[PDB]
Amino acid sequence: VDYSGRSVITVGPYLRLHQCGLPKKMALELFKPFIYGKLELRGLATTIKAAKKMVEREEAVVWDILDEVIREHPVLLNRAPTLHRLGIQAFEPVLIEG
Amino acid sequence: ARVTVQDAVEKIGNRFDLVLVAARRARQMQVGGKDPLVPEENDKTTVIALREIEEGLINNQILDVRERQEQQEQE
Amino acid sequence: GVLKIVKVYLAVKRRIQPGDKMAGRHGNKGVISKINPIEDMPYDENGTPV
Amino acid sequence: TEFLKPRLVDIEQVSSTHAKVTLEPLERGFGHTLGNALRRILLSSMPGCAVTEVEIDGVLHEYSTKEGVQEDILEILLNLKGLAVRVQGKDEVILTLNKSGIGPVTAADITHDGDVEIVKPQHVICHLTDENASISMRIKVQRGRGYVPASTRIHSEEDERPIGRLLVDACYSPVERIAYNVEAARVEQRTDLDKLVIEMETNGTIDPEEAIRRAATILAEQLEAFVDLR
Amino acid sequence: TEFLKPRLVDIEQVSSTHAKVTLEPLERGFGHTLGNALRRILLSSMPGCA
Amino acid sequence: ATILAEQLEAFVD
Amino acid sequence: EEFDAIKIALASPDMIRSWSFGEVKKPETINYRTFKPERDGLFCARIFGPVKDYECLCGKYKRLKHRGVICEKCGVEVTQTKVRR
Amino acid sequence: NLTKEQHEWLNGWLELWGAWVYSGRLEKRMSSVIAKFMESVEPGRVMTRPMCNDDDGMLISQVVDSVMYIDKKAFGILLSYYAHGSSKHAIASYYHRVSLATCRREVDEILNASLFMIYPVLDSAFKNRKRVEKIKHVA
Amino acid sequence: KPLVGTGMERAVAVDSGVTAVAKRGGVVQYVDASRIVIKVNEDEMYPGEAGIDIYNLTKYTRSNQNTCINQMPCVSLGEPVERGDVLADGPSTDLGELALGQNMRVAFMPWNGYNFEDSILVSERVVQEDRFTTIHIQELACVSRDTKLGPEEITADIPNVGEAALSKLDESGIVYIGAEVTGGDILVGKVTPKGETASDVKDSSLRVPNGVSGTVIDVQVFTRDGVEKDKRA
Amino acid sequence: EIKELLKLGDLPTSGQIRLYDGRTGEQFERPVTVGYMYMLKLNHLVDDKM
Amino acid sequence: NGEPIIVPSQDVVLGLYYMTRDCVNAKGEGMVLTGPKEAERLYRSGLAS
RNA sequence: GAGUGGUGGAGAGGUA
Ligand SMILES: [Zn+2]
Repeated sequence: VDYSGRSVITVGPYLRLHQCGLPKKMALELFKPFIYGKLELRGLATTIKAAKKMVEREEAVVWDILDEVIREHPVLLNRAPTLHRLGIQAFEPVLIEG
Repeated sequence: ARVTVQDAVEKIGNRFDLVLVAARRARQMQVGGKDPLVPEENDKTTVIALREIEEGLINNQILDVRERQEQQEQE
Repeated sequence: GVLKIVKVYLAVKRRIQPGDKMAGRHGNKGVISKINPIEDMPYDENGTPV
Repeated sequence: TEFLKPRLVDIEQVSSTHAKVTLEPLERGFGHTLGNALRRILLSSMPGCAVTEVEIDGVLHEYSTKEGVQEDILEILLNLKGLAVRVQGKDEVILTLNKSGIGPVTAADITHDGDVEIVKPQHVICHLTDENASISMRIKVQRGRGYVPASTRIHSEEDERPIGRLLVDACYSPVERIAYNVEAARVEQRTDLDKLVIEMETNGTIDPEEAIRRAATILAEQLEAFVDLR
Repeated sequence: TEFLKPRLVDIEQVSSTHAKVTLEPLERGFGHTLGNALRRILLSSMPGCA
Repeated sequence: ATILAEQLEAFVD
Repeated sequence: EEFDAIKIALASPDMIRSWSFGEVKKPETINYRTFKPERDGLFCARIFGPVKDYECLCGKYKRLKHRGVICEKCGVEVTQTKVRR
Repeated sequence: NLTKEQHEWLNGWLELWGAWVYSGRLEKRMSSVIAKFMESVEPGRVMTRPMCNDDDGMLISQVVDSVMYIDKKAFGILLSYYAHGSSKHAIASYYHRVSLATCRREVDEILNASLFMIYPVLDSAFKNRKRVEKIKHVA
Repeated sequence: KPLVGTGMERAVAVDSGVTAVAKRGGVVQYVDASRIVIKVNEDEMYPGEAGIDIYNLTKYTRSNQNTCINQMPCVSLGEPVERGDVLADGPSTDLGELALGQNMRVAFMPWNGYNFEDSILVSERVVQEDRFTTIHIQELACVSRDTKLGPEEITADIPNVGEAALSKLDESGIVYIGAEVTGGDILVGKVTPKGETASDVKDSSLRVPNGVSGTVIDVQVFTRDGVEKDKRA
Repeated sequence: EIKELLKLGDLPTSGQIRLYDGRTGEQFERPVTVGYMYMLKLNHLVDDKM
Repeated sequence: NGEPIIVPSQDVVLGLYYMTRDCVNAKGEGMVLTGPKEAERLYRSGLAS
């Protein structure tokens, strides 16, 4: 399936029950057409090639647009072997580096 | 509903009808551009529609008679 | 069906970061969770932080 | 309000690096508060000079070697990262090390300028083995705080990089170890007062009363946000 | 060598005897310094009568 | 805060 | 495009012929130098449609304007490349 | 009007720019394996147009985004002329169908006006750029 | 080294054949960072030979799992060694003992949840001392294949590119020895004749894969007899 | 034999010392075990994994 | 089973066990307190374990 | 009408 990342897990004790710490790099990759849409909506992007290269240059306006896109938009943290029903849970992601 | 939607569950009665009516309202806000009647506090359309249903300005038959009313005043 | 072959060699330097697996010799594997500062690490009364 | 104020009464130097300092008199209960606060600030936020860019002649990347020397170029960069420099006037200087002949290359062989002081004249860097071998490196010493590494400085550098400017990580903090003790003060009329015995261990480049003064100014200017605004 | 001064961004006054001083942003490992120093002073050193 | 600032008021610049 | 039951049964030879688009008559798959498929081979473009998007083999028709025509020098039908599968 | 060597200079530059921005859409002609190897063995009339190294393209996209925000129709016809390859006869018929000779006239004069606005700011944006020098060695 | 060992470490590092163990005892004549030479004892010398062994060392060569392998000498000049002694340490050897990881101060306590279910919380000074920064040497290859429209060209007159990419390369279309590259930059500028023999329009240069950084320690060029070389070769 | 070695080293014989807390300055209530375990770093690096 | 799956596990459990267990005569036993606020003020000040 | 190939398949080893 498309739109899918993978990483090593770690422990966040500072979170709440509905939050997971997505990395910056994976989130910027996963939400790429959402970033294109917000860039064209905010008048900075006019064409798909300019949006592609503005993401692949990784500007501070792209980091702000990602921080606005992520806001209350859940992601499903699957783990395999997904034996029982609760092996897929959806969390509202918070941005971290790393 | 920004952490737990159980208040919207008690308002509707069922999770699947909650998802369906909130999807109807969020589609009306993203396509039709209708105004969210709760103050938005910089939120997305899905959580805005869940907060609408959670407050109680919209149910399934409320949205149905509202769309039928705008239909008959359009025609 | 080749003409000339050029081979290069890149050499990164991989520092540790949250996610690099670590383990002692006795099967106590782990994954590094936070790189705390020196002041937040616990010390002892002589002054040497763990 | 029956409080008092402390002063630096006796500053003993056990050596050139390891040196304790007293504080007297502190109020009741304040000892661990000031000691832990000065520990956190004195370990995190002190300014010290360190090696940043090393420029050896005839060496392209840091993973090569050179005939005549014994320690490899990564070993030389580590032994240069351990260096302890004290500049006075400028905030960015360039030293020079030139030496030929069989024998080890100490840190005392750097042709120093007037305002730079190399405080470790037995810091070894190289072991020149051939008498026809030479080494001419040009070090660059900035001044900052904290830890700024090579990855973030290659990302953040807007200038170009000629092949030869080898980038060394920056360990800027000259404080390595600090411990405080809350004794019982010898006050002739009070028994409920205490002294704070901070036991620093520096890089040799920082002056302990100056370090304590700077950490105190950092703490006071941080607390001014609580004092003035609400 | 210049430090980040904060702005006191919030006093969420819950009741007349309640507060929550949201405060941002500080240098890495300075929130614990200010918080612990103020907490120990407010616990065991603040003058008053009862 | 002013208790701690007046406590540290001695050896500053 | 809206089915509601998947019906299965045996296949009459007339049904197999009416599915088909031409008999393959040669075991040669493609050529080895000029990599176009042969005539009546196992990838024969006269049977299994075009290879490029809105083209013929000889390159006479190159445009959507010839929506579906038959190239007289190759026998192929210009469509989109979806009909190849 | 404008001199003709400047005219062919802007023709080549915006042609290269339209060829750059045409290689980014999704609904595009995806080839098979066999057509790919026939093209690599013996090509026909499948040749492409040159693009940029995307920083020159970035700055010229930035100048056309800055000046061409006030006009939607000229931006649309320069896109559909420079990216797809439609003729002025074709876009004139396409805009008249939803007279036609005056439609051709107004699309060519709005193209002339948009080029007259974009040219001198493009010359200044070209001359105020530092060329990044080649890699050097210090000993 | 490990402080708590088993005495099999010298066995593993000697018999694993990766250090430079001496063949006949003597004194060292000249030790370098690249190679160690030794003058043999006259007792342990046969007179038919010349009496000098040479120990070349393999500096910074790629392993089979892309890790680094090098050989720093452990003896200094004017230092007698015997037969069966170690002279140059391998990739993870300290003085002929096996030395795989580093030994570091450990406290056994829960710490605000940050070591929860087999997790490890590491101080800053482990990073600041650079105790755990390994070296990963990665090989990227470029081949000049041969289509039937001409051989592919390794050259720096590539079309459709500018000074944001070509500025690291030389005139020959090949990266210098020592330029620090980042992901997606051109290492070897390869181009292929598109039409028959511009007409070399397709640009098939190498790029660093996204996530790889660092220096270019070596470029090795092979050829077939039939193509004439360039300035870089 | 290990406790004999520790008594030679002028250390607490049980190995447990009394660590402090670098975060809030104060003391951990119970003695904490501190020593030098030989940590590896395995070949499962998070840059190759993500 | 209708028994919750968000159970604390081993470290939260060691902490809550160490909170809610009691010694005999540790430090400041037999005091009388207005409530949790004064009790936590006592513990963070260190006058009662 | 405007860049480009592993999946395919085998074998071996590894992680949870
Ligand atoms: Zn044809």
